[PDB]
Amino acid sequence: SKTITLYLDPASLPALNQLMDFTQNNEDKTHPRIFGLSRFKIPDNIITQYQNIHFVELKDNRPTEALFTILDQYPGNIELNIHLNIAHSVQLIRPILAYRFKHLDRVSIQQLNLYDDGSMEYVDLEKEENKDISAEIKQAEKQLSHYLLTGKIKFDNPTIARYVWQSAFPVKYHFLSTDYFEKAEFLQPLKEYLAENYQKMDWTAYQQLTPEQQAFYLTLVGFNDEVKQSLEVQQAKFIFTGTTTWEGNTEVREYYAQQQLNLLNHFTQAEGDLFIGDHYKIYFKGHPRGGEINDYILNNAKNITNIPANISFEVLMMTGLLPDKVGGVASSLYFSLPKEKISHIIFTNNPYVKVMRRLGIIDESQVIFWDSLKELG
Ligand SMILES: CC(=O)N[C@@H]1[C@@H](O)[C@@H](F)[C@@](OP(=O)(O)OC[C@H]2O[C@@H](n3ccc(N)nc3=O)[C@H](O)[C@@H]2O)(C(=O)O)O[C@H]1[C@H](O)[C@H](O)CO
Repeated sequence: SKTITLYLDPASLPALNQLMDFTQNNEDKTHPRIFGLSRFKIPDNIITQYQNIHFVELKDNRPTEALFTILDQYPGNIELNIHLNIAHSVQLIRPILAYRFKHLDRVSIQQLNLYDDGSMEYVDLEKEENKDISAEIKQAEKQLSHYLLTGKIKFDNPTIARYVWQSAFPVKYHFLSTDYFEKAEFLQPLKEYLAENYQKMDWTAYQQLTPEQQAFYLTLVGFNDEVKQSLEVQQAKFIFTGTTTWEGNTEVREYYAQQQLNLLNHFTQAEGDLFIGDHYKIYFKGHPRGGEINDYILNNAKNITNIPANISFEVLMMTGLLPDKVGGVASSLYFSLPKEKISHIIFTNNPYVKVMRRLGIIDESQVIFWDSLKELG
C-alpha cells in the first residue's frame, strides 16, 4: 500500500495529541499527511521541511471537498490512518467515507485514533445515566453499519455512537479521563465493550521527546520564549482561566464577559469571596475562542499578564511552567491539572458538576455558580 495519515480536529485537545503524534514521527519527511486543525497553524519553516504535506479546511465539523483533490494525487492502493475528535467523529469521517465509496477498489481505512474533544464527551455520557447501555451500544452498531453501507447518518443515540467504531475498524481511543469510565458504574457495559481499545492521554509524552523535538513541538503549539520568560519570574503565580460561549447573542456574550471580570475580582480583590491573598503575580489565560470576552478582561483589569489565548493551558504543564495556583470557570484544562494547583473552579442536577464530582476534581460541598457572586465595586 501507500499509507496516508489524516489529522483532523476542530478543537484543541485532539490537535495537541495529533501534533504530538506528528512530532514523534517527524524524522519521516515524505510520509503523506493531511492536516485539518482549525486552531493550529503549522509554521511555514516547518512545512518546507516536508514533502507530501497537505492542509484542508473544516466547515461544519467536516473537511471540505478540497480533501478529494488532495487524495486524487495518490493513485495506487491507499490506506488511511485517520486521527479524529471523538465527539465529532461521525461528521469528520463523512467526506472520507464518501471518497472511499467512489474509490472502493483502491481506498481502505487502515485504522482510527480518536481523542476527546474535552469535557463535552463526559457531560454527554453523564446524560445517559438511566439508559440500557448494552442495548444502546447494539443499536448504535447497527446504525453505524447503515452509515458505512449507505453513507447516510441516522443515530438514535449520537452519544453512544461515538464509541462503537470498533465494530467496523481497528481503533484506539485516547481519553482525557479513564477514571470516568472506570468509576461511573452505569458505564460498566461500555467500559467492558471497549475492552482493550482505549488508553489515557499521555501528558508525559513531551518529556520523552528529544530536546530538538520539544522545541519543534513548542513551535507547533505557539509557545514562544517571551511567554516562557513571563512565566519564569521568582514570584508566586496565579493564572485566571477564561471561558467562552458559542452563543452569538450580544446580550449573552456581554453577560459572560461581565460575569467573568467580576469572578476575577473575587479572586484578586481583598474583599472577594475567593481572595487568594497578596503576593501572587496574576496572569490571564483566555479561552482560545473567547474573542471579545478575552479582550474585556485585558481592557478592564489591572496588573495582569496575558498568556496568548491560542496557547493551550496544558503546554505549561509540559514545559514545567505551571503556576502555584489556578482558578476560574470550569473547563477541560482542570481535568489534567495537578490537584494541588486548584484554587477554585466556578460554574456558569448539572451534568458538568456531576462529572467533576465523580472524578474528585471538586468535593462534596456546594458548588459556586458565578451568578451567586456579588458585583464588586
Ligand atoms: C461541555 C462542552 O461543551 N465542552 C466543550 C469541550 O468539549 C471543548 F469543545 C471545549 O473545551 P474547553 O473546556 O473550553 O477548553 C478545552 C481546551 O482549550 C484550552 N483552553 C481552554 C481554556 C482556557 N481558558 N485556556 C485553554 O488553553 C485547553 O487546551 C483545554 O483543554 C473547546 O472549545 O475546545 O469547549 C467546551 C465548552 O463548549 C466551552 O468551554 C463552554 O462553552
